[PDB]
Amino acid sequence: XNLHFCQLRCKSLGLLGRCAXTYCACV
Amino acid sequence: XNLHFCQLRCKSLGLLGRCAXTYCACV
Amino acid sequence: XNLHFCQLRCKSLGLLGRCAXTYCACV
Amino acid sequence: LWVTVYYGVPVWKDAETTLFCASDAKAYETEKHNVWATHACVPTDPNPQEIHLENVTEEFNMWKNNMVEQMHTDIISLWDQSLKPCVKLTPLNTSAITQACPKVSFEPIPIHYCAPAGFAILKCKDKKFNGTGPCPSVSTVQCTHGIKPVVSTQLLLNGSLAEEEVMIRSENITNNAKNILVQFNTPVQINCTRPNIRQAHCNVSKATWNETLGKVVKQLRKHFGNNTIIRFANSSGGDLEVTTHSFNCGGEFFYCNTSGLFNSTWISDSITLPCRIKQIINMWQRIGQAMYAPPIQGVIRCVSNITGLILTRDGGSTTETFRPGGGDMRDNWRSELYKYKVVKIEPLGVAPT
Amino acid sequence: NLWVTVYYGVPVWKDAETTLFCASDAKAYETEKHNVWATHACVPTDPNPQEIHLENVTEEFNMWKNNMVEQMHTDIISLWDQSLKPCVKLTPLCVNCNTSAITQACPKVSFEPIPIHYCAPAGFAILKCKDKKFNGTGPCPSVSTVQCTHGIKPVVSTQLLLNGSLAEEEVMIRSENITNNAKNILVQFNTPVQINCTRPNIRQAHCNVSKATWNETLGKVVKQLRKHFGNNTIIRFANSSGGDLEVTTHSFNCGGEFFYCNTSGLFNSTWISDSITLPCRIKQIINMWQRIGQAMYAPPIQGVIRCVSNITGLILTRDGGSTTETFRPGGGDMRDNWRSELYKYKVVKIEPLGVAPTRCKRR
Amino acid sequence: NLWVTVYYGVPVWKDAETTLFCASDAKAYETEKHNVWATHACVPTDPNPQEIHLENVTEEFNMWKNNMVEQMHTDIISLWDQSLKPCVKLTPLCCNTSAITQACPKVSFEPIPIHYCAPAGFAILKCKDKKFNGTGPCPSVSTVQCTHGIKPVVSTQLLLNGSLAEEEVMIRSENITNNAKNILVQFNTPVQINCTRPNDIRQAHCNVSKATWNETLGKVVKQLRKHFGNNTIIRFANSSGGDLEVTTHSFNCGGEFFYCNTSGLFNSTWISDSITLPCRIKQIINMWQRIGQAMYAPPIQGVIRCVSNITGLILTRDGTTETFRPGGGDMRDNWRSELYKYKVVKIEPLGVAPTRCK
Amino acid sequence: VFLGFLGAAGSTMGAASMTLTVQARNLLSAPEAQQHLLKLTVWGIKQLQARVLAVERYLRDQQLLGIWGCSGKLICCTNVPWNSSWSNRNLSEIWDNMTWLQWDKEISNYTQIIYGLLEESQNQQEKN
Amino acid sequence: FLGFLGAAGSTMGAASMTLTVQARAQQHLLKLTVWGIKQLQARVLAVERYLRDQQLLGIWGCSGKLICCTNVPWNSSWSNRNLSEIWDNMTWLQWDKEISNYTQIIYGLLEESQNQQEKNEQD
Amino acid sequence: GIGAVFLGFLGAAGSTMGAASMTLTVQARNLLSQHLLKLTVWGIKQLQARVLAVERYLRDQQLLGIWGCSGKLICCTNVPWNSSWSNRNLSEIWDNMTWLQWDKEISNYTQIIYGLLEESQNQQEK
Amino acid sequence: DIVMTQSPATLSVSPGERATLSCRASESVSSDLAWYQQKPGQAPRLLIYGASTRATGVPARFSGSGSGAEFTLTISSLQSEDFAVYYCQQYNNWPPRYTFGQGTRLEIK
Amino acid sequence: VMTQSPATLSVSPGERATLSCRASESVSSDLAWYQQKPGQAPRLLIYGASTRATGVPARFSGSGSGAEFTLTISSLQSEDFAVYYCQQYNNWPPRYTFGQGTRLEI
Amino acid sequence: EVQLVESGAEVKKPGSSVKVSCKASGDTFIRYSFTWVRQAPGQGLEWMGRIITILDVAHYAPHLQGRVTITADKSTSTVYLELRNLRSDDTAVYFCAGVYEGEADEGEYDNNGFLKHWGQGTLVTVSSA
Amino acid sequence: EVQLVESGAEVKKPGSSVKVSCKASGDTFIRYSFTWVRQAPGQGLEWMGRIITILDVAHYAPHLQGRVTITADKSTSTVYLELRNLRSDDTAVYFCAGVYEGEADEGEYDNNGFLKHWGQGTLVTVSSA
Ligand SMILES: *[C@@H]1O[C@H](CO)[C@@H](O)[C@H](O)[C@H]1NC(C)=O
Ligand SMILES: *[C@@H]1O[C@H](CO)[C@@H](O)[C@H](O)[C@H]1NC(C)=O
Ligand SMILES: *[C@@H]1O[C@H](CO)[C@@H](O)[C@H](O)[C@H]1NC(C)=O
Repeated sequence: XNLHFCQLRCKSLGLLGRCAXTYCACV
Repeated sequence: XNLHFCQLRCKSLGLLGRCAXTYCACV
Repeated sequence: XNLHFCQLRCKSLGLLGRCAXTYCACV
Repeated sequence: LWVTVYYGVPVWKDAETTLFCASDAKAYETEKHNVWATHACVPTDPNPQEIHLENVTEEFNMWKNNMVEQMHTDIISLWDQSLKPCVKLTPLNTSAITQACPKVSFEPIPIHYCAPAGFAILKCKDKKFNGTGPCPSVSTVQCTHGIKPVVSTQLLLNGSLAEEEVMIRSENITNNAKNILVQFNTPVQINCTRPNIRQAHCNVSKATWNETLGKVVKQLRKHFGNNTIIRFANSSGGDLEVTTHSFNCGGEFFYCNTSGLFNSTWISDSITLPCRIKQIINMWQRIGQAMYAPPIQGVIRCVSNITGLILTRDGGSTTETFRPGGGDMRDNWRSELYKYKVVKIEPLGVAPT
Repeated sequence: NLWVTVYYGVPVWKDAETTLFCASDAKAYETEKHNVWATHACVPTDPNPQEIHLENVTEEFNMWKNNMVEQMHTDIISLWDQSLKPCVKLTPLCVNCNTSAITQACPKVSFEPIPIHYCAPAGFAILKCKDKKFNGTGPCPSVSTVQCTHGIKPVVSTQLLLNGSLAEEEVMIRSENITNNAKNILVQFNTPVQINCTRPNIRQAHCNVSKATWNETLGKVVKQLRKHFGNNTIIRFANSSGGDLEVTTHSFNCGGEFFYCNTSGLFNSTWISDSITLPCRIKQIINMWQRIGQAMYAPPIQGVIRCVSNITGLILTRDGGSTTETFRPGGGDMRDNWRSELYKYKVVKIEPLGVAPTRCKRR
Repeated sequence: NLWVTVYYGVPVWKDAETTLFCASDAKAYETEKHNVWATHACVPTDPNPQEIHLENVTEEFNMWKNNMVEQMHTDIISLWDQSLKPCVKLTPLCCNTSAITQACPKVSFEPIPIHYCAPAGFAILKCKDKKFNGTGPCPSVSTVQCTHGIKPVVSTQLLLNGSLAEEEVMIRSENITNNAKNILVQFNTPVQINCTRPNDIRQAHCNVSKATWNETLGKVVKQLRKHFGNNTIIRFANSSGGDLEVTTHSFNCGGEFFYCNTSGLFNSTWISDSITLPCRIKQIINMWQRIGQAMYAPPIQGVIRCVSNITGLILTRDGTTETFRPGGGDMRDNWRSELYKYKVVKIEPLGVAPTRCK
Repeated sequence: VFLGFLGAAGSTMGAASMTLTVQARNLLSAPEAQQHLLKLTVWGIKQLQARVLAVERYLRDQQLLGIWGCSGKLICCTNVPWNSSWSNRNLSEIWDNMTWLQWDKEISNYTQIIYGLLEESQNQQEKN
Repeated sequence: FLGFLGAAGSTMGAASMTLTVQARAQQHLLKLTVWGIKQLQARVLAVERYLRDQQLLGIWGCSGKLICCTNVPWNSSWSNRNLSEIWDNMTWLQWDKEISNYTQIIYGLLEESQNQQEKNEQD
Repeated sequence: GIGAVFLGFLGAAGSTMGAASMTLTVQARNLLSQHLLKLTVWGIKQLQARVLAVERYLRDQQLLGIWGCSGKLICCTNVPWNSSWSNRNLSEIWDNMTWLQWDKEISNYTQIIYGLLEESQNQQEK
Repeated sequence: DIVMTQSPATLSVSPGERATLSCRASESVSSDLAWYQQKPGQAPRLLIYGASTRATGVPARFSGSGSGAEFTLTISSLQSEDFAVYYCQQYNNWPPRYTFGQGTRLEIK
Repeated sequence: VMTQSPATLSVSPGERATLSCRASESVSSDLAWYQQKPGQAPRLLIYGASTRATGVPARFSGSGSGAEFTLTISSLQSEDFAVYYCQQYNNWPPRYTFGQGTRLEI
Repeated sequence: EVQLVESGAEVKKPGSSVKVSCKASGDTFIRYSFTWVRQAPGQGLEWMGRIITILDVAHYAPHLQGRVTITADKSTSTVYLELRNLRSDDTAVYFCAGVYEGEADEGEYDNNGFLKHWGQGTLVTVSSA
Repeated sequence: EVQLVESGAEVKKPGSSVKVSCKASGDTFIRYSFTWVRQAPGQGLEWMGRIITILDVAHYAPHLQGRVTITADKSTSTVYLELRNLRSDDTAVYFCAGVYEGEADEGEYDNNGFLKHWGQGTLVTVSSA
C-alpha cells in the first residue's frame, strides 16, 4: 504494497516511501 | 405373454385377449 | 560351491566330488 | 463427368454400437440399485462438453431407435441381481432356483448412457416433436440427459414434464390398436401410505386431477374437430395386471385400482383405492410368475408423481372413449429417450466431375 | 532377370529377451511375507485373458537354454533376501578366508507361497506348446500365443519337487542329453502322491507318505526307463552317494522351520524283468542356496505346525557302468525347480519387413 | 531457370512462449507438504538427459525479460497457498478486509528440487559462458530438453540454498546508474551458517563463522571497484528502515518464521572467531503471495535446526563514498539468480530455397 | 473437424472443395485431491481412447488411398480410365444438378461396387 | 497387432493374398484401470513402430505401397535354387532363416540403386 | 518417444547449407530410436505427452501431401523462383549463409510462397 | 460435542482437612483446562491453567493434574474463607468454541 | 536395568527366603539367579525363571513373569548366607546386564 | 495489570438491543485479548465469544449466533458488546474479561484462551414493573 | 561334562594389554559357547561378551566397543582374551564361563544365554607398581 500508506510511516521518520513487494520499504 | 391362455381367459369375460408386453390384456 | 574343499572331504571318504549347487555333493 | 475422390466431407451413417453406462452410484450403502450401479457402470463424467450445429435437417424416428435395448438389458440385470424372488418360477416344466429370499432395501437412481470412442449423440431440441419428421434443430453430446428407471403399468411416474402442451405420440394415428403415449406439462403429487390384513389405501391429490384433464380436452380436440363430445371410459378388461396400476415401492408390490379418476365428460378431497399387496405377480422380465416372501411388518410410504399416461380408442362407427392401459414395458422409455440417436462419423465420399 | 522386391506385413519372429513383469493376486491386508512382497512389486492379474491358436506352424523350442529362467531365479532371490532375515549371515568371499558376518534382528514370521504369473511387455508375444509328448528338445507341432503365463508357485526343495503341476498321458523323462552320467533326470507324475509330515506337540518329526501308492507310482516310471535300455539290466533305487547335508536328504521350508525328512526308505526297491514314515529332524544351521555361505536362525516355535502338498517330480542320477543300472537320488541346483515349470514357453518379437526375388522392373 | 525447392528437417528456430510442465522425482509415500504437491502435479524425471553442443553460433539472452520466471513464481505460489494453512488469513481488496478461519495443523517443510521441461516441439537453450554480464550475445550455447533442479526457497536480503558460479564473484544488474534497481552478487563458495533454536524461550542465535565471511567479502568489494571509479571508498551499512520484513533476513525453517537481526554483518569500511545473530520467531507476518497478514500457531516443543549456504545477496545504492545498504524485499527477482542461463525457442523444420529441378 | 467436413453440403463442389482444401491445414482445432484417484483416471482413459482412436483411423485411410495410386493428396486423379455404363448421366450437367446429395442416396448401395472397381483397374501399371 | 499372425503357416502366395486383404469388489474398479493402460502402451507404440517403417520405405523409392518392386539384380550367393519350390511350398518363417545373414547387404544396395533416380532424373 | 527427432533436426545448425542437406538425408534415417500403483496416475500424464508429439508430426506430413511431394525430404517442384524475393547470386547463398539468417531474408514472403505452392498442384495433372 | 461433567455434585467437608475435585471430559482435551473460584457476588478468580500450573498470588495448597478426559484438583487444608464454588472450562478446539463447566457446591460441615 | 528388593535381607534361621529382582520391561522368560559364597566360583540355580538346575534341592524354586520375579525358599539352611545375583539374557543383539545382588545373614 | 470497569446496572425491554462498555486502563491496549462471559442466577457461567485486538476478528458461540456483536476501538480503548433481540428470560449478569497476549506490536502472539483479569460484572434485566 | 581351568593370575601396568587362557577339557570343544565375566572387589558382576565357537562370531558390550577382543581355537581347545587401552580401574578378577549347546556338529543350535560351567577365577592388577 500500500504505497499511500507506505509513505505515511516513512514520513514519520523523515524519508520517502517506495513500493518494493506487497512489501513496503523506506527510502 | 402366454397368448393362448390369455385368450382362454378373456373370452370368459366376453372379451378377446392380446399381449401387453409380457402381460395378458383383455380387449 | 567351494569346489576345492569339496574335493578334500569327498577324497577323505573314498569318493569323487563335483560341484552341484552352492551345493557340495560327493559322487 | 468422371469420378474424383476426396477426404473430409462431413458425412454420417446412422449405425449401432454397444454403449456404456454412467451411473452416479455411492458404493457404501447396501440397497440394490445403488450396488448394481457401482459394480457394472461408471461414475458420472465430471465436465461433459457439447457442440451445436446449423442448418442441419435431421430426420428422426421414435419407433425406430436402438439406444433402447441397451437400457432393456442393463435394467433386466438390475432386476435379476436385486429382487431375487423366493420361488423364481420360470415356465420353459416351471423349474425354479429357490434362494435365500430375505428382505433388502430399495430405491432407484438416475442413470446416464454415454457413447463410446467414435460416435456421437444427436438431440432434437425443438419442443414440437410430433414423434417423427424432419427435426430441424439438433445438438451433439456425449451422454444422455437425466433419466430414472420407473417400471409400472397404466401410469408412468417420475418423468420430466413436457413444457408447452400435452402432445400425443401415435404409431401413425387411428389404428385403434397401438399404445398411445401422452405427457403432461404439470406435476401432481401422489401419496399412498400404510397406517399402523394385506391392504392399503392408494390416494391421489383430488380436485387437481380435475383441472389437469380439463387441460387435455383441448389437445384431443386439436386432433379432432371439437364436436360430438368425447369422454374417458373404464379399462375394458383383461388380466388384472392390465386393468390396474402395479409397481414396487419400499420393496413390496402395490396393486391400486384407481377407478375414481374417470367419471366425467367434457362438453364444449381424494379417493381411496383397493391398493392391495400380493405374493403372486406375473413377471415382466419375461413370461412367468414368481413367488415372494410374506409381506413386511411395519410402515412404508409411497410418493411417486405420474407424468405420463396411456389411452386407447374403440372400434365402433359419435362419441369416443379413452381408457387407461398400455403395459408394454418398452413404452416407459420411448417416453423418456424418444429424442436421441447415435450416428457414426465417416469422412470419405466421392463426387463425379 | 530375377529382381528383388520388398513386402510389408509378412509374419516373422526373431527370438529376443527383455524384462517381464509380475502378475499376482495379493490381498494388501494380510501380513505374511509372500503376500506382502507380491503386493509391493507386482500387479493384479488379467481380468479377461485372451488366447489365440495358430495353424500349421511348427516351431523349435528348447528347454535347456531358456532365458525366462534367470528372470525368475532373480525375483525369487530378491523375495527371500527381504523375507527371511537370519541372525548370523556368514558370507565367505575368500577369492585364507575373510569370512565377514552381519547380525540383525531376526523375528519369526509366517511363510506360505502363492502362485505368480509372468507376463510379456508391450511389444512381444509368448508361445505355449500345447502338445503332450514334448520330450524336452525339438519341434513342437502345436503352438499358441498368450500374454501371461499360467500359475507358477515359488517353491524350493531338493530331491523331491512339491506342488508340481502334472502331465496328462504318461510319466516322461526329460534329460539334457542322456547317457552322460553328469546331468539331472527330471520326472513328472500323472497323479499326486499326497504327503503328510508335521511335528506334534525334542525337535523332530515323522514324514508319512501313503504306502502302496509309492510302490505303484514307482511301477509306472520304472517302465519308461527301460524304454531307453534293452529290456534287461535290472534297475533299482539306492541310498544317496553322500555329500553335504542338504543334498543327501529332502529339505524344504514349512511354516517357518527347515525340515529334513530322511528319505532312505523310499528308494530300496529292485525290479527284475499301509503307511511308511521318515524321521524328520529340524535344524538351525543351513547352507543357503542363494549364494555360498551359512545362516543361523532362531529356535523353533512352540505349538503344532503342519504341511501337506502333493509330490510331482523327482531328480535322479546314474552311475558310470560298463549288466545293471542304479539311480541314486540327488539334485540341488535350484534352477532345475523351474525348468520343470517353464519348460513349455518362449518369448519372441514380430518384425514385419520381408524381401523376395521376383520378376519386376520399376521404370 | 531457377525453381523453388523445399526441405523437411532444416535447422531453424524462433523465439516463442508456452506452458512448461514441472518435472521432478517425488515419492508419493511420504506426507511432507512438498512431496505431496510434487507428486500430484509433476512427472517422473527424465532418466537419461539429452544435450547437444552447437558451434560457430551466437544468441542474445536477456535475463530481465524472461517468461519462465513468471510461470515459476505462479506455480510455487500455488504450492505455498496449498501447503501452509494459516490459522487466520487477512486480505484487503480495497479497505474492505475479509478474514477467514480453517484447520491449522503442524507440518514438515523442507524443499526439494524441481526441473522445468518444455513440451514436444520446443527447446531450451543455455549459455555456457562464464562472463555473462546479464545481457548481450552469448557465443557459447547448447540445447537441452530441461534443466537442473531448482530448490524453490524464499528468504529476503540474503539468497540461501542456491547455486553459484565457479571462477569469480560476479555482479549483475538491470541498469546501474539508476539507483532504484536491485543488484545480484553471487559468491564462488558457500559461507556456511549454523542457525538454530535451543531446547529455552522463543529465540534463536544464528552462528556464522568469521574469517570465512570477511575472507569471502573482500572479493566482493574488489569487484565493485572495477565497475566504478576504483576510488571513492565504499562501506557496508545497516538496513534503511520500513517494514520489519525487509530490515532483517527472514525465512522459514522446519515450519517456523525466523527473523535474524543481521545488523552486525554490513559494517566494514574498506579503503585501498565466530559471530552470532539474535533471531526471533514471530507469529503474524506479511504475506508475499498477495497483500495481507497471516497468523500461525505457537512454535513446537523440541529443538529446531537447519544449516544453509549464503550464496548471494541483494544490495541497493544510495544516490563521494557510496556505501551500500542491503535491502531487497521483493521476492520475484531471486529466481532470476538461477534462471538467467535459459531461453525457450520454437522449432520450425520447414524451409524453401531456389535451385534447378523438374 | 467433421463439422466442417460435412458442413459444406448443399453448395456445389466448389465451395466444399475449396473449404476442405485449407481445412486440411486448419485441422489445428487444479486442487489435486487424493480422493479422485479412481474418478479422473478411469475418466482420463476415455479421452486417451478417443485421440488415439482417430490417429488410427487416419492412417488406415491414407494407406487405402495409397493403393489407388494417389496417397496424401486430397483430390487426386490417376492413370486409369472410367467406364460409361455407370448409370450414364448427361455429360454436361454432371457438375450442377448431379451432386453428392443426389449421388449418395443413389449410390448408398453403390459404394462397394465403386470402391471395388477402381482398385482393380489400377493394375495396368502394376504388370511391369 | 498380435493377430496379424493368424495367417502364419500358410505358404507364400496365400500370404500375399491375405496381406492384400488385411490391407483392404472394489478391485474390479482398479483391475479395469491398470489393465486399461497396459493396452494404450501397446497401440501408441505400434503407431510409432509404424511411422518409422513407412519412413524407411520412403528411402528405397517406394513408400506407402505394400508390394513394392525395384530394379536390383538378385545375386547368386543368396541360395539360388528352383523358383517354383520357393513361392509354393515354403512358409515365411522358414524363408527368413535361409536369408538371415545377408539382409544387411541388400539393405545397402536399395539405397545406392535409389541414388540413380535421385541424380539421373534431371540429367 | 518421438520428441527427440526434433532436437536431432536442430542439432546441426550454424553450418553450410550443403553439409546441412547431406547430414539431413543421413541423420533423419540414423535417428530411428504403492510402487506399481503409482504407475496408475503417472501413466496418463506421461501418455499424453507422447501421443501429443505423434500428432504434431502428422500435422507436418500433411503439408507435404498438399504440395505434391510427400514422403520425400529433399523435394523440388515447378514454380519459378521470382526474382523479387531478395535475389542474389546463387553461390552467394549456398556458400556463405547459415540457414537461420537465410530465414530472416524471406521471413515475410513465406505466406506468398506457401499460397502459390497449392495451385501449382491441381494445375499439374490437367 | 465436547461436554464437561462435574464430579462430585457437592463436597461439604470440615476445616483443617483435605478436599478433592474432578472434572470429566467427553474426548481428548490433552492439556487445555483451567479452574476458577467463584465467590458470593464477586468476580471469579484464576487459579490453574494448563492443568498443572499456578497463577500469581496463590497459596501452594492448590494443585491440579490429570489428562485424557479427566482432570482432578485437590485442596489439602481448608480455611474459614475458602468456601466457594469451583468451575472447570476447556479451550482446546479451534475455531474457538470454548465450553464451560457446571460447578460444584462447597460449605462448612 | 535390574532393580532388586531388598538390598540385603537379614532373616533368622529356620525361616523362609524370598528375594525379588525386577527389570524395566518384558524379559518374558530369560532370568538366571546365581549363587556364590565369597571366595568361590558362582553357581547356577535357576534358568528360564521357572526351572531348576541339576543337582539342586527342591526347595530352590522361583516364580514370576513379565518384569516381576521372585526367588522363593521356604526353609533357610546352613549354607544359605551368600550373594544372590539376577541376570537377564532376553534382547538381541546380545547385550546382557546384571543387577546389584543381595546378601543374606543372621 | 489493567482494570476493567464494566458498565452500570441496566433494565431494558423485550426484543430490544443493548451496548455495554468496558473501560480498560493501566497498560498498553493492543497487547490484550478480551472475552465476554455471562451468568444467570444460580447457574454457571456461559462462554459467549472472543475478540482479538490486533486483528479485530471475533467469533461467537453456535447457539448464540446472529443476534450478538462485539467491537472495540483502539483510540478510546473500550470493548463494546451488542446483543440483538433480547428477551425477558435471557437477562442475566454479564462479565468483562481479558488476558495478556504477548509483545503484539512487533508481530508476536501467544493466542491463549483462559481469562485472568476480570471486572465486577454487569446487571441486565427485562421487567414489566 | 567339561572341565574349565583358567590361567594364572597376572600383574601388569597401564598402557599395555592382557591375555589369558581357559583350557576347556572333558568334551568336544565346538559344542559349547563361552562368555568372559569379571568383577571388581565389593561390586557386582559384569557381562562382557559371548563367542560362538562354531561360527566364530563374537559380540561385545556397549561400553567396551572396539577396545577388547575375544578369540578361541578349535585346534587346541583353548579360549583367549585381550583388552586394550588399559586403565587403573581394570584391577579385578576375571572368570571363564561356558554352556552346552547340543550336537551343533550337525547344525542344531539352541543359542542359550546363561552360563552353567565355570572356572575358578583370575585376578589381575594394573597400576604403577
Ligand atoms: C402426501 O404426504 C405429504 C406429506 O406427508 C402431504 O403434504 C401430501 O399432501 C400428501 N399427498 C396426498 C395425495 O395424500
Ligand atoms: C527328443 O526328440 C528329439 C527329436 O527326435 C531328439 O533329437 C532328442 O534327442 C530327444 N530327446 C530325448 C530326451 O529323447
Ligand atoms: C553448501 O554447498 C555444498 C556444495 O558446494 C553442499 O555440499 C553443502 O551441503 C551445502 N551446505 C548447505 C548447508 O547448504
